[PDB]
This record gives sequence, structure tokens and C-alpha cells, in this order.
Amino acid sequence: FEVKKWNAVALWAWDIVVDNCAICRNHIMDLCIECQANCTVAWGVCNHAFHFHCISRWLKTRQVCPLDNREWEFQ
Amino acid sequence: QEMEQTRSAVDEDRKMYLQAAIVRIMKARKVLRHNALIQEVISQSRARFNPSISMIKKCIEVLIDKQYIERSQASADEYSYV
Amino acid sequence: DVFLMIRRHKTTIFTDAKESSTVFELKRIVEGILKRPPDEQRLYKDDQLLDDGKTLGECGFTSQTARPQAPATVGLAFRAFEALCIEPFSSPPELP
Amino acid sequence: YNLIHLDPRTREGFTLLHLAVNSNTPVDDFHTNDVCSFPNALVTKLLLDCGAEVNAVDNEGNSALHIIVQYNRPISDFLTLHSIIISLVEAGAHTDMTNKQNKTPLDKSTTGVSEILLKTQMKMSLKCLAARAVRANDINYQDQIPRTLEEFVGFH
Amino acid sequence: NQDTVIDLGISFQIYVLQAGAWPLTQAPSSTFAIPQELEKSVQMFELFYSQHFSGRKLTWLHYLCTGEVKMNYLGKPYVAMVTT
Amino acid sequence: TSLKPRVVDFDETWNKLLTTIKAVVMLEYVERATWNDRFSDIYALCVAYPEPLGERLYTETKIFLENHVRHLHKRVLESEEQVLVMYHRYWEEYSKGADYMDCLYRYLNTQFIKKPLMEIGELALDMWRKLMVEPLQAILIRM
Amino acid sequence: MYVKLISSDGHEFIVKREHALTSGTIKAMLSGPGQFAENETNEVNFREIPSHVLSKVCMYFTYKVRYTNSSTEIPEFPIAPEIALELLMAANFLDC
Ligand SMILES: [Zn+2]
Ligand SMILES: [Zn+2]
Ligand SMILES: [Zn+2]
Repeated sequence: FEVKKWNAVALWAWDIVVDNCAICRNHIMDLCIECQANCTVAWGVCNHAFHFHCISRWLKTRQVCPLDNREWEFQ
Repeated sequence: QEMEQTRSAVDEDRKMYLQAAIVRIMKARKVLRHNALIQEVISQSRARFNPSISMIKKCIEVLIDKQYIERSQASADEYSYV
Repeated sequence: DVFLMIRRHKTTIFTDAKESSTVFELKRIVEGILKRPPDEQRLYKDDQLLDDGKTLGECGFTSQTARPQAPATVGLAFRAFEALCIEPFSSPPELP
Repeated sequence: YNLIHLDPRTREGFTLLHLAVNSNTPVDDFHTNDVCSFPNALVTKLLLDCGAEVNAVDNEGNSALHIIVQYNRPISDFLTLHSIIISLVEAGAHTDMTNKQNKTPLDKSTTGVSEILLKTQMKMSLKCLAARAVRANDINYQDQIPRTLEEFVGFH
Repeated sequence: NQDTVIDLGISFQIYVLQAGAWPLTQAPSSTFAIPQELEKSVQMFELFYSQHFSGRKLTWLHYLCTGEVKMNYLGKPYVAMVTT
Repeated sequence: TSLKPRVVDFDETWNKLLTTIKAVVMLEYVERATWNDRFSDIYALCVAYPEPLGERLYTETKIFLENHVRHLHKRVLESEEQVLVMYHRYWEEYSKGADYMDCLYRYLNTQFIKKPLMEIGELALDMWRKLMVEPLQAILIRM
Repeated sequence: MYVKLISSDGHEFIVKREHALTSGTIKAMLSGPGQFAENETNEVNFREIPSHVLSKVCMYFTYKVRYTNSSTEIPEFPIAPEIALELLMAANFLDC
């Protein structure tokens, strides 16, 4: 079997391994909810990248990753 | 089913936008009463959805758990940040 | 994929081949690019002959061994088989 | 073009394009702090297609690419970081240069995203690999290579 | 423009779409394998997209793309086209 | 020998190069071994110690092209009846010759000319423009 | 489709034409009267570079043709300490 002519659709996205800041549920290109009206990105050892303000507030609350039970560590 | 999925995605985006609006207003004011904050949130989001008061109060209740907005020690009507 | 440096005296040949293939394909490639009948090509990989039907992945060199950077040497000979007289490369000039 | 062909270098050696790709470029605290943000993807491209030497060297040794790949806001400012690295590389930047500390732009890349973008745009050549092997092995190349290639080993 | 002559065996027309702009997503967990007769085309387009529009990853949507088929066993009654 | 920068005699190497580039730009036959040897000659001329003979090679090539285009121009003017056919034939020959010259002089174009000046293919086309068509522009246009 | 690369020390390295067109000098040598050799072999006579450096640049032709997309990672190219400064001039001459 073979295909004489084909039509396809592709959803291009940035090659970054992290997609969204899972605190404010905002994309990382724009600013955090605290930061929309008036920012850097904080990574983690567990490949968890979130907004700097969101990470600061979260670590002010507790030293637990928002997704899994791991101790938060800077980069 | 897809219509219901879209009408629930609009609710989720509505909740996120309400939380963002509450945080922005409480960072532009740093203190507001409940009766004024609800009206300010409604007035800010009018080009988009008209938000039901239950949704704004649920968002302002769940932002307390995230400590973005906190109730002042004088009364629960007053609001502040931390 | 597996990359090979098939040597025959001076005439050195760089050939890509697949692991899931036989030395039949290798012989056909070398006779096509050497203009020789496809029966006198006798490979002498590490001085030991190999069967004409067995796959070259089982012959001793794998994909992780005969990488493009350093292809595995496969000596060659033709019927007059001829003695293996693979000439070595030029001597590098002493030390850095 | 008239300015960029005067080779305007600051006191640290930054040419007019090192600053346009530098995060630590002084923007005035007055109303220029809003509109004028550096690094700028449009200023860099304008300088590049107006004739800027993309392989210009800082007095520290860093090229125009050793500075953009040190950018400390990669994911927040991807569009600026992406478009500058695209502009430099396809505008003639040599993505293997070593500064006076003998560090490639990948070595002087304090960011995983910058490393990914540069490795996507890094075109390999045997001249670069051979020059890297000559420099790393401390081979005395003076008076044994083309004079134009002495510089090529020099920035490796 | 490539060095070797590329025999796609296809008239490849694609719609490259922004991930965040379009309301589309890879919600199904289907592990659909790309057909081998057009896997060459998809690999060539992956290479082209990496070459020109670098820094971007492609998440192909296999349930919104259609194409014609060849009926070499059904009896060759003209042609037909369905989705992948 | 090897690719180490030698001290080459410009006269003999340039005479050999003159022979091969005359036979190239005239679309005559040169041995493939000779062509691959004059790549080495070009490299040696563009690298040699104590002074890189790149600018001298460029100037000598420009002078040879000027003389060749002037010779073609004089022959074409001599053939006044078939000026048009002669221009077409010698333009085909000189276009292929300029292409093969930009191929043979790739080291000059990539290492000396681009690092100002103009490449040998561009130089040959410019010499043809300024010495073959521009002088006898009126004859070509009228015919 | 298979070009021959004769070295200075006699050695004749046969590599694919697509492989050996990644070097500007070989692309120029096969563009012109050098293409008029035919015989399907399209040989080039490198009277300058010795056998080991020509072997290394042929292995680099293979290495670059293989790892040109760089989907995940390109493994290091093993330049010997003695072969460098002689492969550097070779890679400059060939414009690799
Ligand atoms: Zn922020
Ligand atoms: Zn956030
Ligand atoms: Zn985590």
C-alpha cells in the first residue's frame, strides 16, 4: 500500500521541557498573576520550573514541590 | 460532550481570570473591604464574562489558602495581602 | 546503521550498511563500486574469513563498535585468493 | 552604518553590538527604562544587517555570542534570546570562539536553554574540531600553519 | 535544494500551527505509528523545520490530517481518501 | 610535500597557472590531474612565506583576464560581419570559463577576497562588462 | 555516486559523492574540467595531504553526513594528538 498525496497538520511549540507554571496555571512566557500588574523563572532539581514569585510564595508556605512530595532545591 | 468540555474550560479560565483580577486589585490597593472588592472585581471583568458572585467569593476564599490575599485581624470583611 | 572501512591494499572504501543485512549486500556494494565480478571479493576481517550468507552484525562488529568516527577495517582480496597485504597508513610526524 | 564602521568600543571593549545583546547594559532610569530594553532582538538584527562585525571581541575576550548565551532570563525572554542567537549565527557568528579564559559559548552559557538553542544552531566543521584539538593539546602551531589560520587557532 | 535528490513520493502539504493559539490538543492517548510510506515525508519535514524554524518541536496531530490512498488489492476502482 | 606554508617561486607556479587558466577560460582540454594539481598551486600561492602571495595572485589574474578580454574584443571587432555570432560564442566560452575560474580560485575567494575586493568569478564578469560589451555596446545594440 | 580521493602516499579512499561534497574544495574539484574524468569514479588527486589525514577527513565526511540533524547528541570526533595540526591544514584546504 502507498499514499499518492498527503495533507497533514502540525502543532509547533517551543522546545523547552517545561510548559506551564503549575501555581498560577499561567504560561511562562508572560508574567505571573502577582506579577501581571506592577519576571524571572526558578527551576528545580526535579525539572520543575515555575515563576520566581510563585516559587517564593510557595516556599514561604511550605518546602514541598507543588506536584510531587520532594524537597524544593534551587539551581 | 465537546460542548460541555468547552463550557467547563470557560469556567476554569473564568476562575483563573477572577483570581488574577483579585490579586491585581489587592496589589493596587493593598486593603479593601469585601463589599468594595466584589464590586471592583465585577467592574474590571465586563468586557469578558459577567461573573457570578459565588464564583468571585469562591476564588477569594481559595486565594486565602494560597496566601495571595489574607483577611485582616480586625474583621473577615477587611482584606490584605501577605 | 554500521559504517565500514573496507580496505584492499591501497584502495580504501567507506561504506554504510544496515545491521539487519547480510555480507551479500556488502559484496554487491564493493563489486558495484570496484567494477569486479561479485565472487572474488573475499573479506579478511581480522585475518579470519566469514561466511557469505551470515549477517554482518553477527560477524563481530556491531553498531556501537563500527561507528562513523572509526569504521571497522575489513580487509579485501581478489582471485588471481591473493595474500592479505593491507598497506598501513602514512606515519604521523613524531609528536605534538 | 556610518557609526558601526567607526568601531565604537566602550572602556570594557564592548562594541556597539555587544551592548545590544547584553543584559547588563545601563538603561537610564528615566523614561528610556520602559521602551529601551536590552538585549534587543531588533536592535541586534538592525546592527547586523547594517554591517556590524558579528565576530567582534571584547577586551575580556567574549564575542557577541558569549554574552547573549549568558542571559539570565531565558524562558521568560525566549523570543529575544531565540531571535538574537538566530540572527548572530546566520549573520556570521562563529559558535566556537574562546575568550581569554579559553571558553566556548557553550562553556560560557549559564543556562540550559541557551545551550539547547546554540547546539541547535551549531554547525560542525572539521576545521573547528582540528583547531580545538590543536589548542587543547598545546601543539605549537606558530610558523607551521597559514597565517590566516593562525588567528583561527587563536580564537579556539 | 538538498544535496541528494529527495524522492518524497508525495505532494506534502502541511499546516504548521501554534500550540497555544489553536484550541487543539493531544488529548487521546493513542500511540498511532506514522505510516512507513509517509514516514520519509514526516522525517524530511522534521529535518526542514529543525533547519529553518529551529528551537521548535512538532507535535503531529494524527486525527486531524487526511490523505488519498492507493487500492492495490480492492480492485483499483478510481481512488478514495480518508484520514490517517 | 604537505600543506605546510612553503616558500614558492611565484614565477614558475604562476606560469603553470597561466597555462591552465588560459586553457580553462578558453574551454580547451586540461587533464583532471592537472586541474587538481593547480588547486594545490592556488593554495600554495595564497599561503606561502614570508609574505602571502594572495594580492599578487589576484592582480596577476586580473591582468590576465584583462588581456584575454581585450584579445576577444579585438577578434570580435575584426569579425565585423559576424560580431553578433562571435560575441555569443565568446560569451558562452567566457561565462563557462569565469565559472570554472571561480571554482579553481575558491581559496582566494573564501580566504583572501572575502577577508574590499571582488571574487574571481565576479572579477571576470566585471572585466567582460568593462572591456568587451561596454566598448562595443553600440554595435551590439544596433545589430 | 562514489568519488575516489587519492592521497599523496598512493592511498585511494573511495567515499560517497554526497559524503565528499560537504567539502568546498572537493565540490570545486568536481565542478569544472575535473568532472570530465567520468568512468563513474570521479577521482581527485590530493598530491598534498598524506594518507592518514585524508582517511580522517573521509571519516569526518561520514561523521558529518551521519550526525547532521543532531536530534539528541553528536559524539566526539577522535582527533589524534599527532594527526592534529596536519588535519587542521587539511580541513582548511578542503574547507570542511
Ligand atoms: Zn512575576
Ligand atoms: Zn506562576
Ligand atoms: Zn518539584
